[PDB]
Amino acid sequence: MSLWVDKYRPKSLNALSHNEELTNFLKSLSDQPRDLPHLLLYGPNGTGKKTRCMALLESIFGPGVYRLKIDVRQFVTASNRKLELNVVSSPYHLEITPSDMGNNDRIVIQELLKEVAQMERYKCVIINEANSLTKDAQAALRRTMEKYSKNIRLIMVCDSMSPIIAPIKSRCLLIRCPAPSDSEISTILSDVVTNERIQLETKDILKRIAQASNGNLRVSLLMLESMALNNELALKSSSPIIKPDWIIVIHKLTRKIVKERSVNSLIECRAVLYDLLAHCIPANIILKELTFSLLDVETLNTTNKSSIIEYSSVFDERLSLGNKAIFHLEGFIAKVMCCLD
Amino acid sequence: QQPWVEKYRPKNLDEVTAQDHAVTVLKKTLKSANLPHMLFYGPPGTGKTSTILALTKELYGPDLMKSRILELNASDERGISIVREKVKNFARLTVSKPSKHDLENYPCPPYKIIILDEADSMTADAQSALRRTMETYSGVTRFCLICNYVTRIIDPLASRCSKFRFKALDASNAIDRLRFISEQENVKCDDGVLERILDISAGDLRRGITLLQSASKGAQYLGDGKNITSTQVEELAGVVPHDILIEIVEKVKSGDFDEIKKYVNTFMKSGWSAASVVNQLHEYYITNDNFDTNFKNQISWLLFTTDSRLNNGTNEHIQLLNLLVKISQL
Amino acid sequence: LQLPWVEKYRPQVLSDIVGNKETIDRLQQIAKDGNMPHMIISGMPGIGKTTSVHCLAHELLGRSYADGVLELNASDDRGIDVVRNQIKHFAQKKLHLPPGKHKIVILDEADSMTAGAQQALRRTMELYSNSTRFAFACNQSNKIIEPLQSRCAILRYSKLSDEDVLKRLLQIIKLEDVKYTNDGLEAIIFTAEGDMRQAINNLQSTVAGHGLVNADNVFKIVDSPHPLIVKKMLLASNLEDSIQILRTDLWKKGYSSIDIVTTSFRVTKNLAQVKESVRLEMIKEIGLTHMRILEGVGTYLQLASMLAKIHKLNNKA
Amino acid sequence: NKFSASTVHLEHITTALSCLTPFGSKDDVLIFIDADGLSFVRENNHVIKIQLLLSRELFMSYSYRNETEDHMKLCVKINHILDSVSVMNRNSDDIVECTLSYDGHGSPFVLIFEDSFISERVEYSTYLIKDFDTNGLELDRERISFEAIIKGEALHSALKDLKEIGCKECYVYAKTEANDENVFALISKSQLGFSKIKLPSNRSILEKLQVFDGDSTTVIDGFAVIGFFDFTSFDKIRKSTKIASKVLFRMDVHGVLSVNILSPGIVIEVCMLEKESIDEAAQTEIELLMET
Amino acid sequence: SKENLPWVEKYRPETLDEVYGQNEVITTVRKFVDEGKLPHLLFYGPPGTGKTSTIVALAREIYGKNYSNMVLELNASDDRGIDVVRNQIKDFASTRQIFSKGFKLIILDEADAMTNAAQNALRRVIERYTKNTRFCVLANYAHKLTPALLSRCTRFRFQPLPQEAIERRIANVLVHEKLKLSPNAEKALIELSNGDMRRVLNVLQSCKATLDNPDEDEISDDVIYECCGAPRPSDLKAVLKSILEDDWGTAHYTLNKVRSAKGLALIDLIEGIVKILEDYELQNEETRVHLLTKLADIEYSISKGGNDQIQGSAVIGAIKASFEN
Amino acid sequence: MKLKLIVNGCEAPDDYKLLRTTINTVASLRKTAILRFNSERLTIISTPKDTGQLWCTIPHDVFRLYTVISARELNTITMECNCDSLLSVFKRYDRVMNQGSSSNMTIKLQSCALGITFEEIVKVIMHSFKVPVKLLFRAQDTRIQEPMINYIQLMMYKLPPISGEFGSAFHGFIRRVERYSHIHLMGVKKKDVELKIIVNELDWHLEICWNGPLDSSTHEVIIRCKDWKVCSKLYAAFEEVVLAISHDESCVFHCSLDERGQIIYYIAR
Ligand SMILES: Nc1ncnc2c1ncn2[C@@H]1O[C@H](COP(=O)(O)OP(=O)(O)OP(O)(O)=S)[C@@H](O)[C@H]1O
Ligand SMILES: Nc1ncnc2c1ncn2[C@@H]1O[C@H](COP(=O)(O)OP(=O)(O)OP(O)(O)=S)[C@@H](O)[C@H]1O
Ligand SMILES: Nc1ncnc2c1ncn2[C@@H]1O[C@H](COP(=O)(O)OP(=O)(O)OP(O)(O)=S)[C@@H](O)[C@H]1O
Ligand SMILES: Nc1ncnc2c1ncn2[C@@H]1O[C@H](COP(=O)(O)OP(=O)(O)O)[C@@H](O)[C@H]1O
Ligand SMILES: [Mg+2]
Ligand SMILES: [Mg+2]
Ligand SMILES: [Mg+2]
Repeated sequence: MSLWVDKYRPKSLNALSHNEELTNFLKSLSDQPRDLPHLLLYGPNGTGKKTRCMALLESIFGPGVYRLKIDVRQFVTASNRKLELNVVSSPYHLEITPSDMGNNDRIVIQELLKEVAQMERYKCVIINEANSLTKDAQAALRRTMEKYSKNIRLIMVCDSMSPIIAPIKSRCLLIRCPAPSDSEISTILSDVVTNERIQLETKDILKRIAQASNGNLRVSLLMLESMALNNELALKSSSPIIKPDWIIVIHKLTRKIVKERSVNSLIECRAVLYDLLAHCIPANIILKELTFSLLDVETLNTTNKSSIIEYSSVFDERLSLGNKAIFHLEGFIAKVMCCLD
Repeated sequence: QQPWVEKYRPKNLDEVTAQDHAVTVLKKTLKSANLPHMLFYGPPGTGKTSTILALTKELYGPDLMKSRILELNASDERGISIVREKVKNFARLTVSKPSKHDLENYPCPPYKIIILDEADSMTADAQSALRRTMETYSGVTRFCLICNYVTRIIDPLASRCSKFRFKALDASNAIDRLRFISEQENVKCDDGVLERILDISAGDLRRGITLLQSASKGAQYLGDGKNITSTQVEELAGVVPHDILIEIVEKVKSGDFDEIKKYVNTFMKSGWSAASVVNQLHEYYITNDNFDTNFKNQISWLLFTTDSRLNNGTNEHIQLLNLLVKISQL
Repeated sequence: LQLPWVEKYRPQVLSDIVGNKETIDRLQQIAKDGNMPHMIISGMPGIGKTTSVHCLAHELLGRSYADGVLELNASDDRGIDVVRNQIKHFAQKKLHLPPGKHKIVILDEADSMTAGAQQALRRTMELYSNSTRFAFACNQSNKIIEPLQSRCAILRYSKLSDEDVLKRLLQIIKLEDVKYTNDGLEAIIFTAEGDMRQAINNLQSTVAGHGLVNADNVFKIVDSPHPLIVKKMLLASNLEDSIQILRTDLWKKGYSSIDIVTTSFRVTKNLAQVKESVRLEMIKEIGLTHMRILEGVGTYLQLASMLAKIHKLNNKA
Repeated sequence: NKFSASTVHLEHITTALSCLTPFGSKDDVLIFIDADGLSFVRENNHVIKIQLLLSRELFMSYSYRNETEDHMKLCVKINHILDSVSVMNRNSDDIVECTLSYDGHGSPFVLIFEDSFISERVEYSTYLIKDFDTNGLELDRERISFEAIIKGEALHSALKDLKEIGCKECYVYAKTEANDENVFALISKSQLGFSKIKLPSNRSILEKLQVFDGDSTTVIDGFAVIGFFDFTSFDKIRKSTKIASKVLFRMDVHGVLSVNILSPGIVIEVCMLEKESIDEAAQTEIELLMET
Repeated sequence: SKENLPWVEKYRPETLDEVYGQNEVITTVRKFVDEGKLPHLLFYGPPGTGKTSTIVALAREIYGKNYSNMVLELNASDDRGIDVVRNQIKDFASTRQIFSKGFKLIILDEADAMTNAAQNALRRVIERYTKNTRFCVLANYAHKLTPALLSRCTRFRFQPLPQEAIERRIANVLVHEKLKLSPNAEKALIELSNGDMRRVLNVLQSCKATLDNPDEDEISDDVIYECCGAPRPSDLKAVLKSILEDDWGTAHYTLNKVRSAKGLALIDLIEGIVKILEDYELQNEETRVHLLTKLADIEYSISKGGNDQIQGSAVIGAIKASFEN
Repeated sequence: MKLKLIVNGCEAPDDYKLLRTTINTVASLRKTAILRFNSERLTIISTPKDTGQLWCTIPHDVFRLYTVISARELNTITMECNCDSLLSVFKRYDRVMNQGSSSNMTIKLQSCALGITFEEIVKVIMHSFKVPVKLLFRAQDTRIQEPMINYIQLMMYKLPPISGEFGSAFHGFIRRVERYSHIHLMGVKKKDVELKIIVNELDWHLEICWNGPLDSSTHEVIIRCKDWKVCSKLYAAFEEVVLAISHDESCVFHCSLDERGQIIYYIAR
């Protein structure tokens, strides 16, 4: 098929190449599915928490977990505004699509969790990216898992679980999924290239891919895919590690900020920021990447770096409550220019 | 069967372990019919829902659950009009007629109880509309408000409803309860596992019960017959090891930005929650007696600011890096 | 059945109305001439706008105004269709009016009337302005759409001076034959702040609750206005004096925190002695305290922190 | 069951309850249960009160088992009761039986219907928390301004014409004549102008009309009584007089109006509240224009 | 009717003489109704002052048997829109008398939640129909009311209940049910009242259930402080002394021991510290500014939630650092 | 694109043909309806996506001179037209039931318009009405909008057309529910069976129990919306008997059988 992300995906629970402590812990959890409480997974993005959830479902239910079952449901909010959600269905479990807007998120969650509950074995619900809720959907999930804790199980995967409210963190078991080290990523890549028998003279490129993706399985696999198809399935030690337009644009913006510090530079930074933000993206990761790229400049000293990180934290706090993002982004950029100049 | 959180949920008023005052007030109310409006508040997972359910079970009974009890939550629509009409309709219904069996067995009060959970997330207009319904219709009905945020409830509601604070379930407040649960479920602890679980838990018993259940499941799966140690519950609780915290403190002590940033990145790629790291760093810094007063005050202020930032739904990596940089430069 | 002084002693002719000599003289002149075009009357409430309009209509028409006009106020269904139909019928039905007289459409509290009704009124004027004229009684002219005001002569009523309110108070006192004290009258004027209706209500309350009108009785029944107290609080030099004033004037008197914040914001908007930077800093602090109050924290500590931060930004170390 | 009432002819109950439908947002009826019978009273904004009385002889199984002061109350909805009895009693020779039950206090209002081996049981929970009791827009008969007895058909035509034309404000005129030329009409003012619905003066359908001097015994001729009534109050009695035989009009000097509807037959009593004051001095021109 | 209701709705005044504290307002209203003139009374004040109880008692005293018909009660419980004020209020305030020529009273309880258009319609109603009907407006926030309405309504300020009114009501409650209360507990209840009758009644109802024997015993400071959970003044003084003389170790240990001995809350400790520090003499004003700002920030953070140990150490550090000036 | 057929008066199929009009009022009130003309005697029409499913077949074999042909390759052709204009042709044809048998109903598919020919006589009057829109859809939408769905078990056989009071009871449910403005059903396998409908509200407790009706696992509790008011109108079916099936606690069907064709309605949870 198309990508290594979904093709050579670990099917069975015994086919995990990562650390065995988490696998043993979830095997202990899956030993008695009747006594299994509500579960919450937190860790770095791209670690593969959904893979652990699918493996746990395989251990509890059995074969047939992966079923397409594309379904479309209609939901009505207050006044009159039709909403559409391409929620994915499956036997014995269902996954929630968080693609809906945060403001009108109560109706879909309430209706679909009531539909999965009914009155009646149990059916499990997987809710990815639970941090996007405005605490109203969080309260809805809290009440649903409190009152109907007889036939429903919630298994949520998320990264940077701080916005998740305290009551939910108390009622759900905390699963930690640390990102694999460079050795495990290199072993996985070696297994892949042995499976397809592609050309490979030096293993240093595998370590470069492993360490350049910051411990992300999907990013490393896709980076391997990009260079393999562009080199006629023949990796070379002299082949540079390519990066998306995202990192190139971020680095160019950082270089422009460091070099040129002026109002004209500020409005070109505004144009670049608008061009980036035109692709339906959150600004927290953009601010984090800009801060990390600014701290990577060798010409800066410790005082400028300290000021940059302090104002980055302050403007991230401002963005946490702010409705817009361009205000805080431009404020952080202007503060960085003021500090550098 | 059932998870230990719901399997061991109290069903009687005397099954509580720490909230003595509210429970004994309700018990002395059981022989009377002058129950006032109650405002239950406190830390999460202190058993306010369990307490109100036990009180309702002692008062009315399963026959009168479906006739004299209305519960409104966030699971359905909670608009101004819907809440207004529903509360006006239910708070106007006449006194129900219990059977002779109910009167013979349980003391049936002549009033009805309306329970409104998570009242903190209710709009001010709804509370203003419900003020007069609570006041002038209270002859044969009562309202119970349960919320973990007192400030989210406006001043007039805090006056009509009796304020029943729920104490934080500390170590000694739940040692006996965890011991009873361990004996009932055959869970073995060596010296201080239960005390360690309550120390880890933020003043609640539900998280501790879940942690104990996870530890018991792990011990049963291991099958070697040994007892649970403090290291196991610390690992399953997300507690940072002491050696790694010592390494963090040592790297912060050195005044270099590059090594600190690299180690912060290496720590964040492990996916550890920053709140636990902040708490462990704070308790280590206060516990240590090698620092003077000004440094302790400054680091306490920075830790409080970082905790507020983290609780405000911000990024853990940036906040922890900023906190460690600020600490290193003191 | 004792009718209250606000309704019992309301003026019936334009002669008894005081406060704006030029405007009353203009109204008398335009009534004597009779050529009264459309107009909009706006001002702060309690200055004598709608009663002036009613008196002008009275002494301009008489029996014709009493029997054959259609006066609409805010206590009616002010929908687009029904108002359109009603004014359309009222534009018709002409009588044997004098050549220098025209029908008057009294419009009381038109600030809350929908824009479609304003457009319907525009069409009604442009179609039958020859037979009838429109009179507008409102608080501010901003709520009236732009095209309506182009067809009318806007008249603005200034705030009543102390002399006119004092003269009206003496006339009402002579009519009622009640003892008074100059200190009590000065206190009544100070509490009214140019509000005639508030002054009448305060004087009536003093007379009916204590008898002789005195400064002590007025201060007992009603305290000083909160804008003055807040203005004195914001201009205090020492923080301890400001804290004591705040406590003993609003916390011990039963004043809500959100009302205190709103009054502080209103005072800071209209303050003039402070610099622009100080004014904007105080506005920012007031807004921060307001959002803290709205989010739930409504304790005295927030007000104390606001006062402390205001004093800190005023002193600037 | 502490209450029993069996009804076969549900058409009479259907048309009786249909007289209370013009009330907007119909609810909160204070049904009275007594040995004399069942009386339904409904008030809207404490300005108009209507009482509908059902006699004991109307029900063939009236028992009223009680050991109290014979004054018991319950509050339920109108729209539930109004649509409860109208749905059945269809086809021919169905002899539908309606059963009323109420277990004293705190029990739902039980309605049982039987129609060709088909059984229903409808329960209405009562609202008896803040029943203020007392109430009543009654009046004393010692100071009745005037009394009038008119046919239902004559008044129904006047009210029907009064509604569709509009006439948000209506006037009631009463005037006697020594030559037995009594004058009584329902005139009103609207956007159309002046409407004069002059009721007939002959004895064919106007049984009696006399004007008192505030003593209810001293009849006086040539005096005029002017009543200023809201249109909303008149719209409620329009359908009540649609099916009626005789309509009785009685008002006092205090301004309240009592309307008795006769249709043994049942009696419907409607009480109304006069408006504040006559617009301008229209009481002068009402006498002047009608006399012309 | 009695012995079946909460203590809040058990001692509600029924006559004008049963309302304490606002003696001037009661006397002025009594003079108003003795003369026979109601100047559109408007009641403003904090909750628990007794505005609605006073106005209901006054209406009962004026009317008697006419309360059911001629008196109209309005609130936020029922719908109050533009149509409601346009139709129901206009219809009610347009009728004549029935048995007595007394005025018509309409009770606008918690009227601050009405819309601006509804408020404008309401004030055009009060101006037009004032010759027979006088409205009464009850609200707690004057900023939500249209300023034109305040001009047409006689504003009366409801001050917080003084010490003598609270003591008189406490004595009346004790005499009715034959309950003994210690003077120290009386002073504690005076301090905790903060001018609120509902709070006093609610805590008095719960303290009755706290005692094992309802009679033949008294209520001391320990029972009062255990019932509601408020910190003892001695505990607050000890905490402040430990913070002042001990820097972090034994001070933090003492704070933790105090908080864990009974289950004290951080918020109530914060009001205790600010109450015992308001009378302190600090002639620098920078310590005062720092204390107020940092304590307000900590209270806001606690209201938003967080770690109890972190916030307690923040309070300790703020108090120690501010006093260093 | 030749879609030409003739509809003529008769004795038996007119009641089946006049039964089509009742939905047309509802279908016009709804969004629209789809059509699929196949072969010479099979065509399926339903309401596209509430949950309005009205799979119903009509035996066009008895119809005279009917032929379907289109450029849709396979035997199934997507067809859709607005049902509001269908009322006009049926209502006006219903007024001429007094006289006129040779008028017929000539329909011609031309491109968008469907001319309808009338030959009513009062000296003859010719009427030529045209259907406004016959717009088709995507060929792939035919598979995703398949209306053929049926279930088994828990068969309630309705009361045979001997007593007319059974239909009036269902017609009573039509008028009452419109006047108030959830519905619960019961099912039992104990022999004739009994039908029970119960409505639960805050203060409205309606329950109807049938003592001795002639209609024919257990405890099939189900909670559904008020969309069943349509299905009661389909029960009339004076020519034949109607079937009803309800099970699985989530879905219910109303199998209306008349002549060869059958009509079913689907209700979701
Ligand atoms: N006093 C107690 N004794 C024993 N178990 C308790 C006690 N209080 C709470 N629990 C346990 O806590 C759980 C019930 O707590 P909940 O009532 O659901 O939490 P909570 O009080 O609703 O907190 P919220 O609603 O999130 S603020 C059960 O597992 C109980 O066993
Ligand atoms: N110049 C004046 N002389 C005497 N009485 C006055 C004067 N102006 C106002 N009043 C009194 O004010 C009361 C009502 O005045 P209004 O005209 O209704 O107030 P207003 O200025 O129109 O403000 P609004 O918009 O109507 S609330 C009556 O009792 C009048 O007697
Ligand atoms: N002066 C008083 N004397 C005696 N009891 C009082 C007094 N003021 C209040 N109370 C009691 O407090 C209870 C509640 O106060 P209410 O008068 O009903 O409401 P309120 O004080 O007006 O505050 P709001 O504005 O309605 S929230 C009353 O039922 C009385 O029992
Ligand atoms: N134990 C494992 N061994 C090999 N690959 C793994 C393992 N766990 C996860 N992966 C890889 O992770 C990818 C899926 O990651 P995903 O679940 O999308 O991460 P996240 O849950 O953070 O979004 C798969 O393509 C799979 O190859
Ligand atoms: Mg709960
Ligand atoms: Mg005016
Ligand atoms: Mg009140």
